Amino acid sequence: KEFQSVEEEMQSTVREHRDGGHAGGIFNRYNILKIQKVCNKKLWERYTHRRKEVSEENHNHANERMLFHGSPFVNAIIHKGFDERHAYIGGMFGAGIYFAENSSKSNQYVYGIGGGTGCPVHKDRSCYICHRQLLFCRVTLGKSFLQFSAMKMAHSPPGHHSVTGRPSVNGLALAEYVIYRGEQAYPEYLITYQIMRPE
Ligand SMILES: O=c1nc[nH]c2ccccc12
Ligand SMILES: [Zn+2]
Repeated sequence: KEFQSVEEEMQSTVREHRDGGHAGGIFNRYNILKIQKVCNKKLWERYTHRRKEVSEENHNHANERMLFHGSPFVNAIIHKGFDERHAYIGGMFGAGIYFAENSSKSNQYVYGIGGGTGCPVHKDRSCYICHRQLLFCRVTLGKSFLQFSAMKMAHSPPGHHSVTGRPSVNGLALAEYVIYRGEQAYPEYLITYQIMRPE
């Protein structure tokens, strides 16, 4: 049930990408191989401690969401947690940690920025063979700053706890959520999957 709901979120949030599959590959669905719940007590406590602080600063509301994250460094994240020190000013919203509500958007980052050179074995961004991993995360957004265009931030805007990138004509196709403190996300589920060749 718990894993069926994670599988459903993974499958149902897939969208057709503007890049025609360049970064993440060509697919309409995934072959979900495994869903593992990450139980890291020290990371969970770091997350809940920050979540309580953010709630107190946001009218007793953490504004928590379950969001996807794609990265070549999922193993390091599950053990050491998210780390803003690995985030640099180059992204659309600057030096933050980025999440998506659409699994296929996070899938574009699994092998690096713009999909990098794809899977290590075949150097294929559309590899249907190699097993990929995504995280489905608990993310504390708190008072989230709504933004449409590029705004290179080092930290959350004054009085805020995150940035939400909203879709716009000359901007984003899909939403994205950005935190600037690693302790504001917990890597709750590790999903192992393949993208599937369209029928
Ligand atoms: O999951 C992500 N991993 C890195 N960059 C992103 C940018 C936007 C939305 C999601 C992501
Ligand atoms: Zn491959």
